[PDB]
Amino acid sequence: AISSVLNDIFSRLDPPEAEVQIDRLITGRLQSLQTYVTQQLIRAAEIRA
Amino acid sequence: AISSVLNDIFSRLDPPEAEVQIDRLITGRLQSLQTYVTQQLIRAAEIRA
Amino acid sequence: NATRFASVYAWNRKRISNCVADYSVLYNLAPFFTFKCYGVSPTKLNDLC
Amino acid sequence: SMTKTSVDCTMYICGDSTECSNLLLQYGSFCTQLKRALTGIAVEQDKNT
Amino acid sequence: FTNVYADSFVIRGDEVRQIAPGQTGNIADYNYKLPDDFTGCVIAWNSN
Repeated sequence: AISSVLNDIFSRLDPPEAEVQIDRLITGRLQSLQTYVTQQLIRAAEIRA
Repeated sequence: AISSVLNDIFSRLDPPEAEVQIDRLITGRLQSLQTYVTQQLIRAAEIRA
Repeated sequence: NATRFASVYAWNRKRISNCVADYSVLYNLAPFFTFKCYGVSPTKLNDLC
Repeated sequence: SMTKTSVDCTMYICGDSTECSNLLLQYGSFCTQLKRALTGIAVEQDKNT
Repeated sequence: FTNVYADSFVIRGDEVRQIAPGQTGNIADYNYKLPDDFTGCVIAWNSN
């Protein structure tokens, strides 16, 4: 995205133009959660072993 | 994307249009890299037991 | 509003700072042939800094 | 034990162009922690033997 | 589709490009707006 702050996206772009840049930023933040929880489940399989 | 070669995107398409097509190829290689690390951590857990 | 301008090889580059302006007479009121914007929302020009 | 592997972030994600490495600063640490996760496999393969 | 609303208005050629989703201006703000989810066509013809 052009900015990492959601107040600096929707206020600095059009509401048709903000729906591209916000949906790229949430999908990048969903993939950061998919790396975190998958790492915790593999370490849960090690710590229960 | 149209072409998988990054040299074919920059030498043909416009620089506003190149940043869409290159970033589709970067995101698809990171999802294949996220596929490879997730499998090799589980195969490390199967070889640990 | 000036009658005489400069050309594309050497233009008149003016610096405007430390004041307040009104973009409602430039944008909202529009006796202009073409107004275009790229990275900034044209509606929010009176808002942003 | 298994076969210890390592993945370079530069050669796999990019096609050895200068425009691809400038776009990885916005993506950041995606390939850094996936490199360190394969480092964490490879230090445990020597401990199994 | 369910129904059509034909909005007939005579507009000058300088202001005719402000009929679109997401427009702001003299004719755009205080008279006729379109939302971002609006779906339809714009048909123009020279009446001069």
